[PDB]
Amino acid sequence: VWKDADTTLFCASDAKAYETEVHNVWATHACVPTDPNPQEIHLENVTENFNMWKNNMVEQMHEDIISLWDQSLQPCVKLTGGSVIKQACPKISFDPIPIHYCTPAGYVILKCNDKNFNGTGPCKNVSSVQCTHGIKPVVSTQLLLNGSLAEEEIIIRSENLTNNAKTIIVHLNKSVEINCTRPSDIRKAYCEINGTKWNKVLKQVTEKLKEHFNNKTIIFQPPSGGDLEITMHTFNCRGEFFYCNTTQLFNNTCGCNGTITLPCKIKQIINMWQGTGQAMYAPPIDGKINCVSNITGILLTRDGGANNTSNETFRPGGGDMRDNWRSELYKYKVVQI
Ligand SMILES: CS(=O)(=O)N1CCC[C@H](C(=O)Nc2ccc(Cl)c(F)c2)C1
Ligand SMILES: *[C@@H]1O[C@H](CO)[C@@H](O)[C@H](O)[C@H]1NC(C)=O
Ligand SMILES: *[C@@H]1O[C@H](CO)[C@@H](O)[C@H](O)[C@H]1NC(C)=O
Ligand SMILES: *[C@@H]1O[C@H](CO)[C@@H](O)[C@H](O)[C@H]1NC(C)=O
Ligand SMILES: *[C@@H]1O[C@H](CO)[C@@H](O)[C@H](O)[C@H]1NC(C)=O
Ligand SMILES: *[C@@H]1O[C@H](CO)[C@@H](O)[C@H](O)[C@H]1NC(C)=O
Ligand SMILES: *[C@@H]1O[C@H](CO)[C@@H](O)[C@H](O)[C@H]1NC(C)=O
Ligand SMILES: *[C@@H]1O[C@H](CO)[C@@H](O)[C@H](O)[C@H]1NC(C)=O
Ligand SMILES: *[C@@H]1O[C@H](CO)[C@@H](O)[C@H](O)[C@H]1NC(C)=O
Ligand SMILES: *[C@@H]1O[C@H](CO)[C@@H](O)[C@H](O)[C@H]1NC(C)=O
Ligand SMILES: *[C@@H]1O[C@H](CO)[C@@H](O)[C@H](O)[C@H]1NC(C)=O
Repeated sequence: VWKDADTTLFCASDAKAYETEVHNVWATHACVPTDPNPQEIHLENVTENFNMWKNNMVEQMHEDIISLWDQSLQPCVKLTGGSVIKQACPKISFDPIPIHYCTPAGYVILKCNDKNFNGTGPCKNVSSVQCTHGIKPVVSTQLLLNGSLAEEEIIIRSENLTNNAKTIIVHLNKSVEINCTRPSDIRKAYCEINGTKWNKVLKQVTEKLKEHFNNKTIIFQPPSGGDLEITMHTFNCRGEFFYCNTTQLFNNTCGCNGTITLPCKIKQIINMWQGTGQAMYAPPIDGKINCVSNITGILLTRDGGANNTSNETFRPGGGDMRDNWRSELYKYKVVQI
């Protein structure tokens, strides 16, 4: 009694209308207040098919996050091509907030509750919703932060495991904490990670990929070329862009179960993930910067040519932030009634 049809969604959130936080301020006038009585109703004995890769819900989320960042973050010198802008860049307050996506009249969001759903194929436990759930728009590379965990075992999401061009999204079932600090060289910082927890999870991820890869041996080597943005766990902490060398995490060696410390730097000059170009920001806040986050997902790529070798090699990746969003909109699909 329905049909697949992509249209314009709208958004909702608990954005505090008094907070100056840029996500709050932008959500105070680009989104409607939250659904007071959310009503998730189940669809008895139904089966509909999902494809988290050919989902237009991301393409819409992408545009919003682009708008949020374009309105909010103030660079001292925005640059493009055949143009150079030189505005101001004061001290802000950054901290993502959950925003809910919603469907207008005549349409509805279908949700996939199969716990072991890989993102693609038929879904047996389908329930409809008027809006999604709170989704923090967190921008990052290699690791996915402050995300939603799985409800069973690790999941391997890829549009096509056969193609090495396609990225691999590893959905963890156990969040691993990351703790990054710049104490009172002002651009030097470090991230602390529990080696024990991590190596175990990584060992779990190893066997999970063996299953999908004919028991071949796997190796986690570091990135193979690219910009500093892509070869470093790039993210944002309280406004300041952090660049973290994850070489310790991606090794096949792991007395290596204490506290893994990763060296980081706060960069003022970055390569925008919108593609636009490069941008420069002010020094950091006069004090002690600190963010504690949950490692939820992992973003990997695989090298080709190994159809006659024994083992398989994966490197942490990213770049396209659509995968960051698609890591949250995988279970949703928009249908018109
Ligand atoms: C055009 S691009 O998509 O190939 N590519 C260009 C180079 C780097 C870009 C990027 O990832 N920037 C980026 C910036 C800030 C943060 Cl906090 C982050 F996590 C990432 C992506
Ligand atoms: C369907 O999903 C719901 C919500 O996640 C959960 O209670 C359970 O996994 C399933 N319930 C039934 C009756 O199949
Ligand atoms: C996901 O499940 C479908 C079956 O519904 C299967 O064809 C596909 O290969 C699976 N993909 C991965 C990455 O496991
Ligand atoms: C981190 O994960 C724990 C459970 O694993 C959860 O209770 C907590 O809210 C998460 N924190 C964030 C910031 O997502
Ligand atoms: C996570 O998944 C692995 C297999 O992928 C499983 O062995 C493990 O028990 C799971 N852990 C949790 C906390 O669900
Ligand atoms: C997966 O990728 C391979 C290699 O690029 C390609 O030849 C094949 O057609 C793809 N398979 C599917 C099912 O899309
Ligand atoms: C994070 O690390 C800082 C310094 O490395 C430490 O003072 C703080 O207690 C840590 N916080 C958590 C939640 O682990
Ligand atoms: C690592 O996690 C274990 C539990 O798996 C916990 O007992 C310990 O405090 C953690 N150690 C570090 C160094 O984070
Ligand atoms: C992988 O090896 C296990 C035994 O270690 C075997 O039971 C299973 O059939 C193999 N699977 C694949 C896909 O090769
Ligand atoms: C990360 O550190 C390792 C040594 O710990 C070094 O070999 C590597 O070049 C560093 N990564 C980058 C992107 O410079
Ligand atoms: C993740 O959430 C925690 C708690 O809400 C926050 O302290 C931290 O800054 C967040 N990390 C990122 C990268 O947004």
